[PDB]
Amino acid sequence: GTGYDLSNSVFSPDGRNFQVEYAVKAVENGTTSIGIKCNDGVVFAVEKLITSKLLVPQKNVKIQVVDRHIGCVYSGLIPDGRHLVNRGREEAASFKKLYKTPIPIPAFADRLGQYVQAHTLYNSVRPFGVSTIFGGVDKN
Amino acid sequence: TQQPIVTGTSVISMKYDNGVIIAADNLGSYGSLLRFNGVERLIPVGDNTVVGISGDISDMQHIERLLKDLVTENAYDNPLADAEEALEPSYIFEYLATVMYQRRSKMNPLWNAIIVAGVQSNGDQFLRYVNLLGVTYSSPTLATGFGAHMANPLLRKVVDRESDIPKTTVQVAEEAIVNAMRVLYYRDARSSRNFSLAIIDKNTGLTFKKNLQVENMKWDFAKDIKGYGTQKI
Repeated sequence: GTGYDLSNSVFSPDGRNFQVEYAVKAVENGTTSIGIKCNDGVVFAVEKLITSKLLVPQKNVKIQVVDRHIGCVYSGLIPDGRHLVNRGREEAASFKKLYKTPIPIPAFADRLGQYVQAHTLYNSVRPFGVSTIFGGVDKN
Repeated sequence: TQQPIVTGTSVISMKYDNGVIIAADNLGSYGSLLRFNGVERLIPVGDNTVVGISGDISDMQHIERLLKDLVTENAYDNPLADAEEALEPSYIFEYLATVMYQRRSKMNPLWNAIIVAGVQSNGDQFLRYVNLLGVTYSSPTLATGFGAHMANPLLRKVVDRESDIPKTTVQVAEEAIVNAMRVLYYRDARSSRNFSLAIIDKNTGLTFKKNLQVENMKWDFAKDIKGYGTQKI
């Protein structure tokens, strides 16, 4: 029948997760953001929709820093993006505490990847309404 | 409840007209054995604060990790992390003072005596002490452990009270600190000749000096001393 899109962790007859696909629609509606990898670094850029003249310029910062070498930018639900960065900061601090060295970027990428994937496994949690562009410079 | 294993001796400090001076030797004592000689016990936090830690070295390295995490945490979602909302010496101290008291109340203390030296954003001199018990106090001159008995009497000759601070220059203050380090090398059995010195000024900023040595020592009079009472040769 139907109703496969009402609950999170439910597979549809064609092996799709509709609640995740609906979370993508929230991202597509959001503000555009980009990332460019250069010869020795990365550059992040984001649009900032000025709703009215009442918004104080250069104050509502969207780009966030994880540790001291990673920068994160996201599109869609801003509160969801902040929650993901909050988790990432804890995850980076957990890595540095045990291994001394600052967290590698591919290492940090999996840590957020596993955390977001976890929110697709249960019907008690909602998928993240954000697509996050992030990166930095490490050992290699 | 624990016991100190690898230890660092005195941390000496005083405040002058424009800022503060703090010093500590590079020794890591293993009981009576002077085991480690390349141990920095003065930790710079930002460009306006230097933390001088004495006592347990493993606990010192833990506090060292906490301060580096504090800088990282302060920079999060903060566009003025290098300006107005930068870490003040008073913020750094109060955090450590809270930790030291919470640890002693749980009967698992950080076996350290800490002096936080720095200059506030308004130009005020900051110099405060905190130990393993969480006991906190401020004075024109501050010294931990062995220096509290020997260096303090020497540094208080320069600055006895609050009114003596604006009268004291960097040259006179540093000379008193360097002299005290020599006296500590004379009489403290757990002291090293090699030491570090840090000057935080409201004008010239932070000046970290490494690999300093105790010079101009008096040992010549030893040749005239023979026996312990009646021996002549």
